[PDB]
Amino acid sequence: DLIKYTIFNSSGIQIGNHNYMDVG
Amino acid sequence: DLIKYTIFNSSGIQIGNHNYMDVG
Amino acid sequence: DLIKYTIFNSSGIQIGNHNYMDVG
Amino acid sequence: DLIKYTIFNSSGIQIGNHNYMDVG
Amino acid sequence: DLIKYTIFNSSGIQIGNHNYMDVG
Repeated sequence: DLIKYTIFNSSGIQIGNHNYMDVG
Repeated sequence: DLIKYTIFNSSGIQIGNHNYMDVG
Repeated sequence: DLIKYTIFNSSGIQIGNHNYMDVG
Repeated sequence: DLIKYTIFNSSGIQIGNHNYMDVG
Repeated sequence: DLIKYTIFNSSGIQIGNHNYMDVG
């Protein structure tokens, strides 16, 4: 119900449900 | 119900539901 | 019901539902 | 019901429902 | 119900449910 995220200086952020993401 | 995100300096941000995203 | 996002300096932002986005 | 977004300096912003967008 | 994350300086962040993400 409550989603909070704090990310500083990063890459390839996968924060979801049933998500597909490849890095290359 | 409540979605909050704080991201500084990043790439390839996948924050969703049933999303498809490839980086390359 | 409530969607809030704060992103500074980024690329390839996929924040949605059932979205398709490839970066390359 | 309430959608709020704050993005500074970015590209390829996909923030919608059932959207299709490829970057290349 | 309540998800909170604090990550500084990182890459390949996989914080979701039933997500698929490979780094290479």
